[PDB]
Amino acid sequence: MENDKGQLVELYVPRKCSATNRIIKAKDHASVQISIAKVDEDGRAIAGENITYALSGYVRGRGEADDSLNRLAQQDGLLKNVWSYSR
Amino acid sequence: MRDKWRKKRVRRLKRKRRKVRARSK
Amino acid sequence: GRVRTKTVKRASKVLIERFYPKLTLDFETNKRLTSEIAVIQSKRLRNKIAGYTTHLMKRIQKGPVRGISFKLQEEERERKDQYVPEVSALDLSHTNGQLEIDADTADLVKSLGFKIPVQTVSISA
Amino acid sequence: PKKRASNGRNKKGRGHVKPVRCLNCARCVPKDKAIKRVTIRNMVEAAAVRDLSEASVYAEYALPKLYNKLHYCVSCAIHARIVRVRSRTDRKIRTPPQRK
Amino acid sequence: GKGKPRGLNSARKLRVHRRNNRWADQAYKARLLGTAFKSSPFGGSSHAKGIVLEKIGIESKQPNSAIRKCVRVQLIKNGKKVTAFVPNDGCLNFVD
Amino acid sequence: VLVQDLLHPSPATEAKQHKLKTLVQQPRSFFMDVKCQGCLNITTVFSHAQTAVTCDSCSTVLCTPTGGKAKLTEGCSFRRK
Amino acid sequence: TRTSVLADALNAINNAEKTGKRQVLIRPSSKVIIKFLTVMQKHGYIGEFEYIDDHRSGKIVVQLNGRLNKCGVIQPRFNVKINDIERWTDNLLPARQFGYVILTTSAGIMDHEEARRKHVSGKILGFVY
Amino acid sequence: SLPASFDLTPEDAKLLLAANVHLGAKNVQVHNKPYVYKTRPDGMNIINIGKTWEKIVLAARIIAAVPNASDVAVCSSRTFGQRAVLKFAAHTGATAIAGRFTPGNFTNYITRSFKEPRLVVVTDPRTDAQAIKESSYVNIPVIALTDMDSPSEYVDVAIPCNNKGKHSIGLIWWLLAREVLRLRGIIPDRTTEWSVMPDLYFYRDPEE
Amino acid sequence: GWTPVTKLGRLVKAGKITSVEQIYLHSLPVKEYQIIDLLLPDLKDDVMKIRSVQKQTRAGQRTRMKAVVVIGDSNGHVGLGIKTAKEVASAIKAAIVIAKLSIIPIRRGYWGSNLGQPHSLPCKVTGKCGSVAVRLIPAPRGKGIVASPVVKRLMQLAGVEDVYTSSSGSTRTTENTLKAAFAAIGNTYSFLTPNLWAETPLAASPLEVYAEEAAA
RNA sequence: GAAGAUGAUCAGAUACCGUCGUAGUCUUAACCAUAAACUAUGCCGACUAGGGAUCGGUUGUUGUUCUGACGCAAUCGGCACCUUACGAGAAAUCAAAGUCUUUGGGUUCUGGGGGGAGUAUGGUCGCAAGGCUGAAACUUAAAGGAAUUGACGGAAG
Ligand SMILES: [Mg+2]
Ligand SMILES: [Mg+2]
Ligand SMILES: [Mg+2]
Ligand SMILES: [Mg+2]
Ligand SMILES: [Mg+2]
Ligand SMILES: [Mg+2]
Ligand SMILES: [Mg+2]
Ligand SMILES: [Mg+2]
Ligand SMILES: [Mg+2]
Ligand SMILES: [Mg+2]
Ligand SMILES: [Mg+2]
Ligand SMILES: [Mg+2]
Ligand SMILES: [Mg+2]
Ligand SMILES: [Mg+2]
Ligand SMILES: [Mg+2]
Ligand SMILES: [Mg+2]
Ligand SMILES: [Mg+2]
Ligand SMILES: [Mg+2]
Ligand SMILES: [Mg+2]
Ligand SMILES: [Mg+2]
Ligand SMILES: [Mg+2]
Ligand SMILES: [Mg+2]
Ligand SMILES: [Zn+2]
Ligand SMILES: [Zn+2]
Repeated sequence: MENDKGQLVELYVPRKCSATNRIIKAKDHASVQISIAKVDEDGRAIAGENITYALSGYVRGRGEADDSLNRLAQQDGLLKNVWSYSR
Repeated sequence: MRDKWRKKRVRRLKRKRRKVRARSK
Repeated sequence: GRVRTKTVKRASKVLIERFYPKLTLDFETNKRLTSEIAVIQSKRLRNKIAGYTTHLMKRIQKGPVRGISFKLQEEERERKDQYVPEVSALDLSHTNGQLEIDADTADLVKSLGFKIPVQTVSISA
Repeated sequence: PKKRASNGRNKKGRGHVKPVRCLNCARCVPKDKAIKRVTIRNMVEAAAVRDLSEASVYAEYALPKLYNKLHYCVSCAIHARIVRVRSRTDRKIRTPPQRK
Repeated sequence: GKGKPRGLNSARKLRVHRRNNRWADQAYKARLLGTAFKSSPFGGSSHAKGIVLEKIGIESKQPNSAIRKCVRVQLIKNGKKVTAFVPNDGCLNFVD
Repeated sequence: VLVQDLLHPSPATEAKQHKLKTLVQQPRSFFMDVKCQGCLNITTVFSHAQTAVTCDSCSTVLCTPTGGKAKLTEGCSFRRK
Repeated sequence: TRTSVLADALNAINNAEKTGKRQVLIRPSSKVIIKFLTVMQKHGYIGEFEYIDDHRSGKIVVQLNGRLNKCGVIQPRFNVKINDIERWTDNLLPARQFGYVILTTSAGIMDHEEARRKHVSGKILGFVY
Repeated sequence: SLPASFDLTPEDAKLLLAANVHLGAKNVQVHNKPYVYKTRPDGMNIINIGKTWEKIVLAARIIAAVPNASDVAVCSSRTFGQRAVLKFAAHTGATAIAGRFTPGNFTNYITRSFKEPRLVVVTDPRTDAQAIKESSYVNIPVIALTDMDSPSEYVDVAIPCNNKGKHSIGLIWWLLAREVLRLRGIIPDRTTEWSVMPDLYFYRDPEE
Repeated sequence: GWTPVTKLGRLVKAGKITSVEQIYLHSLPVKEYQIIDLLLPDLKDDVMKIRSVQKQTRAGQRTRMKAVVVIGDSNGHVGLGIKTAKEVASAIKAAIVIAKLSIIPIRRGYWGSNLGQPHSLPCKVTGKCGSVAVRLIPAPRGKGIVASPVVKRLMQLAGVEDVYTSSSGSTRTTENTLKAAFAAIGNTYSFLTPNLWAETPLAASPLEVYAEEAAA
């Protein structure tokens, strides 16, 4: 959100759920941010270098967080043949 | 009083009214 | 009845959590020690505290007590529970040398890129 | 307010259920609503099963049982302590009491 | 569907239903029945003159305890008899 | 399940569905070629036949109607077309 | 019975979006449903949608992207003059800067901004934001 | 993506199959359906241990992404997992919560053992409901060892395994510990045999 | 002398976290009011209502005092606190504390053209508590806060200049009215608008980048 | 077994309790048209969540007994139930009482503070008892719903 002169009058551009695209509210304490380490070719975790996902408290409350991470990680290559698109 | 008996009392009083009016028709 | 109160129960377990190495199983020694360790206003409370500290020490020497940690219980337990047998009991040496998995699981093993010897067991019940 | 989701009876998918008489007071109570207990008691009390077996002319004679199904209205059952007042959350429990 | 018609051609049903149901509103009912014209002692007027018949003390309702000093007045316009309160400390002595 | 391929359901779950509840409804019935034991003459019979069908050659009942699939008489072999 | 297939379609889309699903199945399809979906897709409120031919009214599978707050029909389809569009957008839309009232005009089914661009009006059909 | 060295090795597959990890409960909830390979005719559900392995590696990579190892809290109210979580904490530097979980440990900031973990790992979602419930109050992600009947509410990473097995719990915890140390570099590579044996991490009765 | 007991408190006592928007971006729970005092120094509170509630006992009623406090900076942040205590002064002091702990950001937007600073809400919002439903509608630059004095005070402390309001239900229940209006004003950062459709990268949490400063 | 007759209890009980008892209870021809006629929840259509039972039909299949029964799977329809609360609600609670200020799938009926009063009057139906339709004057600041704490109970523990 910006004014006529172009300044970003918006404070706090919020985060969005990786699964449902909902805005993660300031007091949504059931929402989490999963951080998964990147692994180099030696099998070592690269320090301070992560794949990050955010889940709203709605998804976590419904129990869909596990299946959503399975899908998101499989699409990002973090997993192989664990999540299936067709049920 | 109980609603059922209140209804019965009013029914008997309507009955009396009708009988009283029938004298003069 | 002779039920000790919380002012003696918690004061005794603070003594155990704080001076276990210096404590003992003797009431007379515990009585003298708590008179130099704690400021007890009355002799009767001192004796009650030392008698329950002695009872707790006598119970600790017979095994672990619930709720009292004195900076040596876990130090002794960390290396007390390190037992591991030479044979793994999960290593496939107790059997003939191959898994006793069910034939249905054997299909899962074949589905994965694995060649694992199997003696299929069909309970079928 | 509504005290029970079952309205204190066991009528669902039904219009009318014919009544039964309370064993104790002969009150008409719907068959689904009545408190029903099946009792199978020995016909001879255990004190007398001995002297009656000694007085028996039959070797290995089995004493017959007494079979009965009792129907109580809510008042009969509560008064006779067949059922008792339970807490609001304990009312929902409908498994037989774990005594036997 | 909220229990009222929504069709584009159901204006008659909506208008008639509202017309039937405004009779449950006593302000509308009293306005159209003309109860003030027929039943009100003043006949719908704000004020009305009359002749004082007698000075009467009326006991107040509980929990209050007092004698509210009113008068019986016969209205000139229609001859009806009403009770009228005389406000303030001692204004009954002004009314004969 | 929030993300799911509705256009390509798994054929296993697709086969358990009611005949009207698939993406495109399709009958589960079929037509059969019935060989009576006496002779060999193709007779097309509906799987869920409501008629006691008799073959043209010999007046022998091939199937007896039931609630669902028709029941073939003894000595009658069917082959799905 | 089934009196409005557009209302059924939009209700199904709303329930799937509220539950976080990324796809929804609509049955039956129609031209009005497809053109309403085309307006929503053109403005980015839905993703790709798919028409399934079953030699009947048809079926649709819609991909949802989580941007849709609410879509709905307006029953009945009131006649809307150009001067009434302001009243409808005031009542239905959350703000003056986004959201669309969908109309069916003789120039076609379109949002109220396009209707203002070509200076046409018809019957109100629904909304989306 | 991932090097092929991270694939399920035959040795680990032998451990997993010999430990009855693949035996899942009779009744499976709808959310655990992807983890079931096939139902055994007695009624037990066979767990796709390839998926179990991959979830183990993903979970260990999330654990390895936490900077302070003590910020990882490993929980077990079951007695079968208490030794496993205690040894996991010893090897990895995590903070173990064995036995009873005191309600308010995450929300009540004046309690004795008030912790603020960045990640909570659970032996069983059913018996550790309190830890999951409070983590959902203070934005704590949850990794849980889930059986086919385990609830999935407020569980982010589910490791499909047998939660009710004496050897299953210890093996899964041992596998996580090995992978966390491999990723951290404590174990030099993915081929060196680890000193610790899966018998350690197995619950021992007071008899011994 | 404040000694923080939380990771967030330690990171705020040090200069690691300097604005409440970093707190809100990661939904960090706030449990120490000194965090809010440090990051939002210029806060104004208002005791909207004081009520006496009674618990009947064997001897007689047991009366306690219930205070409702609205806190805000008139620049996009507002909180609401309700606390019961034996005394009015203590009830007010604790309600101020939890009003600080509940401070949330609000989204100001434009009615019509985006000329100048935002003056109104970006969309229609509604909140409900009990039977009371409070609806806030964006209003042009002339109209002030068209609301009852209770909701108007919350809007002023939140920094909204121009807004229409409508309430339904038992609005005389002041606590429910304030809770419903507070929920509505907080829904501005929950309503997805097209200018927020762009995907933003998930930054690392400050508790992650400053893990050692929040250790102990 | 209404009414009634009678013996108890009681200060009085033509009440409760006991013994009899007439209409009635049953049936045939007609009337009556009302019930807490209740799920106090209109009907039709769509969608939204997990689970195990169960009745009817159909379709695939057993370490089972003797074709049928049973067992294991699917499904359509029902009668329900358990869990959760996404959601609703004032709450009790509700898989509908949800998809309702982010307010519009179709449609019928009903309500508008408490009484007066389902009364009066007119009409109409009925053999009658009565049914249906149905006011006003006047009067009144609450009546009422759900829940909380306590107090009490000839309620339980
Ligand atoms: Mg009652
Ligand atoms: Mg009935
Ligand atoms: Mg129309
Ligand atoms: Mg068309
Ligand atoms: Mg038109
Ligand atoms: Mg009002
Ligand atoms: Mg007498
Ligand atoms: Mg008799
Ligand atoms: Mg007769
Ligand atoms: Mg009748
Ligand atoms: Mg009626
Ligand atoms: Mg009923
Ligand atoms: Mg009714
Ligand atoms: Mg009807
Ligand atoms: Mg329906
Ligand atoms: Mg619908
Ligand atoms: Mg069946
Ligand atoms: Mg079929
Ligand atoms: Mg329920
Ligand atoms: Mg129900
Ligand atoms: Mg009224
Ligand atoms: Mg009440
Ligand atoms: Zn009775
Ligand atoms: Zn033939």
